[PDB]
Amino acid sequence: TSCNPSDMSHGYVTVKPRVRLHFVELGSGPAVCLCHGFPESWYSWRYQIPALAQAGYRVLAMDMKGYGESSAPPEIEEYCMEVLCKEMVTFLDKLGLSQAVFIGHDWGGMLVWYMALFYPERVRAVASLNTPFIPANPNMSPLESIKANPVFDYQLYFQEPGVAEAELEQNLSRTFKSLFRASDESVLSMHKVCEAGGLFVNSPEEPSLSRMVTEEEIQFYVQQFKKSGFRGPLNWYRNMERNWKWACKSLGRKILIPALMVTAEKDFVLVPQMSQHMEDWIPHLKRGHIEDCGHWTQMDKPTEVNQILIKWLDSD
Amino acid sequence: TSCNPSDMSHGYVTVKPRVRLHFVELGSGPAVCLCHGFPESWYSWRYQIPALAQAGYRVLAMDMKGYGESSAPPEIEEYCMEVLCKEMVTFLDKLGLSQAVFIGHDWGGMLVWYMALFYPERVRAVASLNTPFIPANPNMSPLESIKANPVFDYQLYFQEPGVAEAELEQNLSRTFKSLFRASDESVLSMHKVCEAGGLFVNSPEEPSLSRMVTEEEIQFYVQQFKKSGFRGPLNWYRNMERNWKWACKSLGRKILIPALMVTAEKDFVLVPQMSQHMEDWIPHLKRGHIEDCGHWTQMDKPTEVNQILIKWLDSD
Ligand SMILES: CCCCC/C=C/C=C1/C(=O)C=C[C@@H]1C/C=C/CCCC(=O)O
Ligand SMILES: CCCCC/C=C/C=C1/C(=O)C=C[C@@H]1C/C=C/CCCC(=O)O
Repeated sequence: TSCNPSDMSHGYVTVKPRVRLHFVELGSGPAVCLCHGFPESWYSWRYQIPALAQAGYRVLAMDMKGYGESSAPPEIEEYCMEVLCKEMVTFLDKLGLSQAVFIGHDWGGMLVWYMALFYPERVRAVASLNTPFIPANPNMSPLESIKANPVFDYQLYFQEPGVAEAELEQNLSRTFKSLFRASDESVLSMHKVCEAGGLFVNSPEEPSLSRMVTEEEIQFYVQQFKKSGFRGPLNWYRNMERNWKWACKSLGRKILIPALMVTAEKDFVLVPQMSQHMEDWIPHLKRGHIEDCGHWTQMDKPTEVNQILIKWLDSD
Repeated sequence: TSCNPSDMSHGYVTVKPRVRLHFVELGSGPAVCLCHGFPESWYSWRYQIPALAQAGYRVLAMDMKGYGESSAPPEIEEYCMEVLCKEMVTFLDKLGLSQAVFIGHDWGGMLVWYMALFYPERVRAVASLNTPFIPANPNMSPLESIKANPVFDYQLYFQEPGVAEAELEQNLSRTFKSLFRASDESVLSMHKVCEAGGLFVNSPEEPSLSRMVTEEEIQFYVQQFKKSGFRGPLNWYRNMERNWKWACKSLGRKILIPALMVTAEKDFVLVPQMSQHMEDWIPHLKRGHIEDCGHWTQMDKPTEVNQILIKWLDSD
């Protein structure tokens, strides 16, 4: 069902002087590049990697920039979509891949949509878990839309360098145990986070283990976030204006490659209806939907995700 | 094109607890595994890697065990063909590859033949540069046949641990410059070695650069061999009796998969006539022959090698 880390092939590509990307590689056939969200790991794909490899695909599961064994420079702007996307292009180039299928989740989903938008020639097909494609509005700056949405208040808590880092870094076991839970097991404070104290303030000093994860799984994440901590990961969130500026340069060009949007019923931040008018911009869009599935889609509902991904990969 | 190392994707697979194999990877398509000889590197395939990738192949060029970034344990028996082949099967297993084409040269070529003989289900097709397949004789150990050939005297000089190590390691740049030359430029001393005072008696202290290589190329080999020296590499030559016993367990089976033997006119050790009658063991054997080509085949005639390999890959 899953991956044992020391049993994988581990690859490293230098995409620029400062920066190498690590990834794990399994399988033969068309290249499928898996891109995780915040605050995750290649390992978040642990149930998909063997499944897609067995279905006849060559899987490359990334540590995204800021995570795991990939470099984690401290500057905020090293994590804007524009920089991350160019770097993913160089990654392909150095591997001698002219294209790959890109599949992302959360921030990885965002990334893959912008890859499809700006580098369609390098993207065979694109799929997102939970993250919709929303075209930028040149009259709506990002900070206004985020204030309108109360469940997005945690993104404001993430802006100030050092603040979310100190809470997240305080106790890594507690961090991951409090984050990685089914929606019904969650006690995260998302709505008035700065004023509440932080994300974890109404959550135990020793949380129980979610039914989704084992202690061993939790400890792999703990160990992975020792090397660089949370700064780079959090920087993904600190480029809103820059990313908005870059997206407005699309100037309504349309994604024409095959595309798959998978929504999760119980993701309370990336809610299904935020995807609702994607076919106005991607008319051939295909969809999948997973009941009883929270934010941590690949872990919560691995069987359903695998089924949806393999069916789509095999047809489009 | 050749290859620039820091522009490559580097892969690492742990084949057993304290043994990991390094490789470089380029291209999409059917997996082709390149296996170098003594005393070389993945970098000996520098001209084939991009040619083969451009031709539609996914190239994995290994550091073989003992070399470069791969593990180099000191024990002689870690480098017998039986141990080396089972590790390559495990390599494929961990990469999720049910098969690959195996292309070897010199000791790598010996390895690919044992892979094709003993693990044909994992070898889609096999190609060797210079190294013939020789059926083992269950009576005469090759001991006497090795003694019979004067140009294999260097192999006897390689037997005693530490002796050839000291000569080869004394001045790495002189080693590689003395080794890596077209056959017409060689001044290697191969017949009387144990007695006559080492491989390099006739070599200038500062040899000129063969027309086949640049200084920067030579220096890459120097840097590689600083990590683990010559003991692992030399251990490849120190398992003749074990290899002969393993090969006798083949009980005269044939190699039934697609196979290519490439001879080199001016290799004076792996002479072309040594491949005569290979088709009696290998029904689907194709052939290639390179004129004016010495032992360092990939480097001496890279254009002819590329053409020969690609044509055979595309047909068989
Ligand atoms: C900083 C961590 C980013 C992870 C984003 C959390 C996402 C999603 C969740 C759910 O979809 C369900 C629980 C978490 C947080 C949302 C909580 C809403 C209040 C809990 C409830 O009453 O259901
Ligand atoms: C032991 C280190 C590996 C060296 C294997 C050398 C292989 C092959 C050669 C040739 O095919 C041609 C030159 C080298 C060594 C053979 C030399 C014979 C004497 C040179 C001469 O003709 O005067």
